[PDB]
Amino acid sequence: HMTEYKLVVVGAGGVGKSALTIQLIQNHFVDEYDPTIEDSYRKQVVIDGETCLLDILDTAGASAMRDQYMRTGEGFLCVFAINNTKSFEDIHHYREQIKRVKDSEDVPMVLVGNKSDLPSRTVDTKQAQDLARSYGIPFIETSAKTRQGVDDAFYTLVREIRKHKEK
Ligand SMILES: Nc1nc2c(ncn2[C@@H]2O[C@H](COP(=O)(O)OP(=O)(O)O)[C@@H](O)[C@H]2O)c(=O)[nH]1
Ligand SMILES: [Mg+2]
Repeated sequence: HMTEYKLVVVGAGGVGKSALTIQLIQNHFVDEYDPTIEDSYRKQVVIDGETCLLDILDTAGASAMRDQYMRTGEGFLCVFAINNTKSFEDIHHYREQIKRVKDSEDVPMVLVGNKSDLPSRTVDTKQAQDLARSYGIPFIETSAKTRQGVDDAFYTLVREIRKHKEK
């Protein structure tokens, strides 16, 4: 009685992959979550009248688990932090890896700019928009601290997966 959606959260160390994921599952902000825990979580959530069981891999480091989620994951959150220019620059590499594993430029994906609550961003919203536009994907700004944008990011990914394949 539910539809399963397999999601993978990727991006540089420190950007808030775990904090976003924990926020979605537990509705709290974690200051410090072991930066080495790579694991999968499950959330049941009704999105547009469909009961979804999200199977989410929170990636960490560099794994037999990750290989399978990369091959069989249906959508990707590609996360950078708006105060980490290098994490933004790194997106290209995460997107390239995903394209290669899928042999496709048409993979459900959302670009996520995290830590929107922090002052004096170094990556402007227009830089991120430019990048998401060239990739043909949505850009969503989040804060795992305030929860701004968190459900938006995950719901939008679910919708991008549907736009791409029957579920
Ligand atoms: N202020 C703020 N800090 C955050 C946010 N997201 C994560 N952090 C902090 O940034 C650090 C890295 O977060 P983490 O979730 O471990 O990153 P990961 O390596 O990508 O899983 C931790 O100290 C978090 O508390 C956010 O949206 N706002
Ligand atoms: Mg982590």
